[PDB]
Amino acid sequence: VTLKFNGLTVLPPLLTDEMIAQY
Amino acid sequence: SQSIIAYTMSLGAENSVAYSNNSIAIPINFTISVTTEILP
Ligand SMILES: *[C@@H]1O[C@H](CO)[C@@H](O)[C@H](O)[C@H]1NC(C)=O
Repeated sequence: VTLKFNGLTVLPPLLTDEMIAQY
Repeated sequence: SQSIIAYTMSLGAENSVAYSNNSIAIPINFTISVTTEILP
């Protein structure tokens, strides 16, 4: 699974990619 | 003595499991549990 200025933000998820692994 | 506090969310009780090739559990009592579920 491969993957700034003008008011733009990518907020974090509530559950981290690690807590997904815990559930 | 109260305050606002920040923590890592507990995803559940850390629960241990009694596995074996020869062990089992089976129940003897039960709740006829009632739930509400509500939808637009
Ligand atoms: C069941 O598990 C024990 C180890 O906990 C082992 O010694 C035993 O041989 C196993 N029995 C069978 C039928 O697999």
